[PDB]
Amino acid sequence: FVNQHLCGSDLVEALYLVCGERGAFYTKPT
Amino acid sequence: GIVEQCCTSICSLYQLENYCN
Repeated sequence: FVNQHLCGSDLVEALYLVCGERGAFYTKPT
Repeated sequence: GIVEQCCTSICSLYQLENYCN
């Protein structure tokens, strides 16, 4: 993770690996 | 309002942990 702008799958790419196996699913853009 | 900032400026990875529980 670095200091830059991120959104959509990037907001999770950031979480997805930081809280991996830590139950995330905080948003569902479907 | 969780990306209002990370989606405009920047955010610390450890701060992203706030969106897990």
